[PDB]
Amino acid sequence: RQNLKSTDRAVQQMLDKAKREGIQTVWDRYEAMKPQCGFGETGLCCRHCLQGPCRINPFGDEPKVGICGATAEVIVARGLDRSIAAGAAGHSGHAKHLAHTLKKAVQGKAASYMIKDRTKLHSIAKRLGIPTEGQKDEDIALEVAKAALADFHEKDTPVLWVTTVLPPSRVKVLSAHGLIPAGIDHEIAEIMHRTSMGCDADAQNLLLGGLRCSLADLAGCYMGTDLADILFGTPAPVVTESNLGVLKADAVNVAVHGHNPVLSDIIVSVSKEMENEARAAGATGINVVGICCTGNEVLMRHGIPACTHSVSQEMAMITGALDAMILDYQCIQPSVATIAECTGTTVITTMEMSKITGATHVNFAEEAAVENAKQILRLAIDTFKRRKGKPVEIPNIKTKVVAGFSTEAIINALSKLNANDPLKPLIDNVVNGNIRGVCLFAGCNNVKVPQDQNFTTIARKLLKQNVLVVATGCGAGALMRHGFMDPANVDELCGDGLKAVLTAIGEANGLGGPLPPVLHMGSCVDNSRAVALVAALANRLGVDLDRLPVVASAAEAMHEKAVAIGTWAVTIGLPTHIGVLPPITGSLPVTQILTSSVKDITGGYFIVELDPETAADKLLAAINERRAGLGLPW
Amino acid sequence: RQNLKSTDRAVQQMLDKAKREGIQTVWDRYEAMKPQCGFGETGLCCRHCLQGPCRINPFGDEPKVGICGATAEVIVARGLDRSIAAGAAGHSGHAKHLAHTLKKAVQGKAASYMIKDRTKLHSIAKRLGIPTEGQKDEDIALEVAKAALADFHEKDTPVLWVTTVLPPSRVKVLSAHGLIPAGIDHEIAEIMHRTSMGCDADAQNLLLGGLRCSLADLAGCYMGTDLADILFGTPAPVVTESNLGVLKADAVNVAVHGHNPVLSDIIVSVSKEMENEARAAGATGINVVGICCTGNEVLMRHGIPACTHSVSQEMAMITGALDAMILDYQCIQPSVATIAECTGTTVITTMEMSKITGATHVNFAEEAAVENAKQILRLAIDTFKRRKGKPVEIPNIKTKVVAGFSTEAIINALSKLNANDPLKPLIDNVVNGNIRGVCLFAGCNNVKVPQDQNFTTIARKLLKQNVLVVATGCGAGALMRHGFMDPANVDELCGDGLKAVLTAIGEANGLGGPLPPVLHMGSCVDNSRAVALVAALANRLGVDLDRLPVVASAAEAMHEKAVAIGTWAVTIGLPTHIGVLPPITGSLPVTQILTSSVKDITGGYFIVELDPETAADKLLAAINERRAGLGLPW
Ligand code: SF4
Ligand code: SF4
Ligand code: FES
Ligand code: FES
Ligand SMILES: [Fe+3]
Ligand SMILES: [Fe+3]
Repeated sequence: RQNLKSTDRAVQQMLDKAKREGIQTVWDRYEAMKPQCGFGETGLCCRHCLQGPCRINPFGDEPKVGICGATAEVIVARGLDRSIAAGAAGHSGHAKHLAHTLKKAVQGKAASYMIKDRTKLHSIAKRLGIPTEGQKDEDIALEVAKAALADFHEKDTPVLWVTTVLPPSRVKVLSAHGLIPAGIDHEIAEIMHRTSMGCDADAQNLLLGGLRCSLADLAGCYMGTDLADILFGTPAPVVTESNLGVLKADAVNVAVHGHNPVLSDIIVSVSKEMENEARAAGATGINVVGICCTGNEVLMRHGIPACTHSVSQEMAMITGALDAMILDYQCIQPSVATIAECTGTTVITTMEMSKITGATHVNFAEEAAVENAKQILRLAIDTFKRRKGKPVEIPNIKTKVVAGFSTEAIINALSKLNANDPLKPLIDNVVNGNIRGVCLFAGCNNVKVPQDQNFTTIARKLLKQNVLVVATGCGAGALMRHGFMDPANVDELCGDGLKAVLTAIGEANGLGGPLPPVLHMGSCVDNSRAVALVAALANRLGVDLDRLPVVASAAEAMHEKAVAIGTWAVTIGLPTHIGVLPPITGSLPVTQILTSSVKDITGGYFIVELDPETAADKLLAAINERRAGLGLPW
Repeated sequence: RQNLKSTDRAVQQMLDKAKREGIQTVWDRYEAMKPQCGFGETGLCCRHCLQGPCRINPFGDEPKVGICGATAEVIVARGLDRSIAAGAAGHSGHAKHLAHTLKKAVQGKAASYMIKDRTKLHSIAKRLGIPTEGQKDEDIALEVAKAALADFHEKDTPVLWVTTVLPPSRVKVLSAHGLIPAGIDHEIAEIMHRTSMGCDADAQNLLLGGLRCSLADLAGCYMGTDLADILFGTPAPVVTESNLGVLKADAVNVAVHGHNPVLSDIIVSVSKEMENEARAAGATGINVVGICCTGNEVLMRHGIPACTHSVSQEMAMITGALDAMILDYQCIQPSVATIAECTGTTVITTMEMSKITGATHVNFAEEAAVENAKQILRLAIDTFKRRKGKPVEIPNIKTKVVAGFSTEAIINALSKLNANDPLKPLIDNVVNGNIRGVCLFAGCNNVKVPQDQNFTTIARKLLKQNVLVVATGCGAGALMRHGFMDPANVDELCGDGLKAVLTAIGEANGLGGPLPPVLHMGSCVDNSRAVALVAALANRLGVDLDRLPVVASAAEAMHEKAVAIGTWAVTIGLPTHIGVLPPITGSLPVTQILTSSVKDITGGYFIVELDPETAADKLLAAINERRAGLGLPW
């Protein structure tokens, strides 16, 4: 019963093929892991020193406390903090790499890169306080890249990619609680110090540190989006397709997979130059397709079709038609390197700090980006040739996807209804009930949850209740692969009020039809775009974020990055659902802080709920409580 | 049988008292934890994402691989890397705090702090390339503090507290392998990124990253020593005492405990100002005593007696005479906060990122250091008053300790035998066999090992074989508490050749007697002093460190900091014993890299050996192999 594993029919088809071919998948490796350790599941395990491992029984008799005296409270809080720091390290490492890419570009060191979005560059410079009048664009961009790098360490200002992106009233609440990061890598290191043995051992103190480090993660996300938009262009609405049926047996199929699109944006453009070289090898052309967030990035900017997402990533290879899988970093199952030998896929790593035994490595360098891309595409072409005459099994399953809803694009779309107060039509429709509130779906799939089931179950209920739904990362992937980004499905999925608004906006944008049921706001760092939108609404209304009818749902969360995002969503003031258990239930006091008393600090709070129908009800109640707090009917 | 728990008779006496009083200790919490998890012991557990916890059976059947595909190799290497990063975060967080203290001092912002060692300041400035001629000391010190802070992030130079402290030939070997850190907090964050799910998945690549992050840890250690010496003075030989008998029933007993002595150095001086206030409360005075490395710091600089060390720290409180325990951060068992209620000790935290539930917090600030110290000592005095009339049980057990052997002091002592080539007498005696080689004992005690048993067993065998033994941290604590820093024990402990050299040096220093059997080089960051000595010998000889007959032994290792130190000892070229199992044995390939093939990268290697007699033999063989490589008899 492949339906217990994934709700995606293309994935189910490939699961049957993998089974008959004897290829182990993530779902088989999960089954082999059961029953999983209950100490780890509940957070009641510590390996922070060589006196361990230590554990605490959730209930019963000894052990009741760690060897050094660490309580369940401390152990749970320390483990959570390290997960936040690791997520911050990934989003901010991505951003740091792009800051170096921009600096190289404008110093003349890598002419394949350039300022593509001059408007974004100037706006970011203005937001940071960097002078633009009289200045060359290359100098403004050097100052922006220098400011980005400076936010990684202590200096005479706090992290500007926090303080300049949230409203002053929110910054004031956070500063009063000591939560504004001093430097991104500074906070990561401070977490690792304070959570090491014999240091911080007070749950409230530890968790305040975690909230602060989650804002370091937010800064990394926002910095990453900003810099990628400068370098590669700010997304605007685009139409494409998703799911495995976007692979083409007669083409060279090249997946771009990971998070940082610094090379894969170049691969997109070079692949078109090599169409005749591909034709000489017997292919129709080079068919670049996306996996995970590198896929989101090229989908949002170029309409490159999305093949698949996190938990089901191996299934692209099982088709037999995936000639190359070009990897950067984050969320890549290392199984891909062994599956590649079974499927004939060439798996290629490109980042120095993310290699996989058995995968060919290309030493990507911005200065050589075009030549690296051609070397990689030539390996893919050679791989296509080797599968001449071999049948493939591409499920003939795909959806239509309208995407590219950056915050700038959303504002522009709304401006067609109110040119000089673009947010007002959205607010008007929240007030009159046509839009009940806003829900951001974010984060990953998780093998513990039948793939996409929580995202689609929750989304369906919210849409019928007139919630405006936006999505990023694998949440966007889940929704796109089930038709939620096809405007043809508005009548079926949306309540009458939401349908009326999506139709009014779409008709004013010349579409003869509505916006899609769900707005794709991009990759995981692009959760920062949702922050920009919500902060803009807060500023337009003169209220803080914790008064707005806006929630988030990491409905199938997996990565440390998703824990970090959920933690800053709480910290900026949002009710934040998580649909998998984080390792917290072994401490009632920590659980109570994260789900209840943090409301008194930041206004936000976690909603931990594994049943998706129940989670939908709790998210609706959170939205409605915010409506009532504003004096609105609900 | 308290002898199974600690070889320290004072500790055994307090273990009997704790047992009859019903006070749980670290040894009782260890017993309650048995049997410990074998997945964690071997390294074959991963909790890096919410699909976990994952584990791998060391032997047998499934599970054989993590859910995402991570092999045993990857899981073990990732866990080790995070431990190195956490150790780097602690030593370097200490150093960063002292850099801010120095900056405050010379900016006029905290007049309790000052440049005490102007010679050290000028030498550090010269080593870094900072101009001194014509410059005010306060300006030279601002530039030194700015350079210290700059080494935490990327810039146009690598980490100077690596590249300027090792010989050029060693820097060249490390650079050729990509091992020179770009920035301290940069590397910490990169480790956390690369070890997060779906990133680096090649054991060799992961472990190269770990070696590089271990050099970030070395930079933090060296920076910490440098800055503490500027601010507080470079140690010189001093005579004091150790063990619980240094507590005095008729005095206010105040322990300073942690690692960063920024406040506790001030407490030492203020305590003497308050002698009449203590007398008015019925005490003879204020008796400051050391625990762990804050204790090492004040012992090395001021001869403050050391009460106890890591694993036995609770036993100071069990005496009933410990009126206050003043905490900074690292290596503090959080049990102290609950034991304090049973024993009448006031436990006081002082650092913002290291609090303990149930302990009073004082918001220490450099600008208020004297007033904070008086507030703290007044709480201690009030606590002493509350124990008027209550019997105490201080074991009447102490040793004589000669300490204060900074590298500068060792060079000065040797200079009495050769004024203008001070290292030559040491080298001469290595060549003629009076000194077989050098062994650094470093790192902690660990509840799994009867306290001090490995340190003293190994040291005894090495000393009889004419090894010059130096020690830091809890290694120094172990050795001092068993008489190894009392020159009266040279005849008993030392081989004839070593005795002859220790006597010759001592007699030339006017002592009428030898140097002590073991030279105390200070706190854990002061392992950097041993690097300075070994690098100076390498430079004098014109060879790299991996040719020298010098080894290290973390004989009872515990903290992530000790894993980091052991890892940079290997990276700089030393055979490095560890006497507890780190979580590596679940991967033979990783074990083989760390104990064998790393020799081909850096020249150093781990020696994992839990039996101390066997470890002594293996350390001797390592020393002797180095002698033979130099053409020397052995
Ligand atoms: S830090 Fe404490 S709880 Fe954690 S492993 Fe070490 S002794 Fe156990
Ligand atoms: S990172 Fe891989 S091995 Fe680790 S918990 Fe997640 S699925 Fe398991
Ligand atoms: S005891 Fe299983 S996660 Fe540690
Ligand atoms: S299974 Fe015990 S340490 Fe994770
Ligand atoms: Fe993503
Ligand atoms: Fe120490």
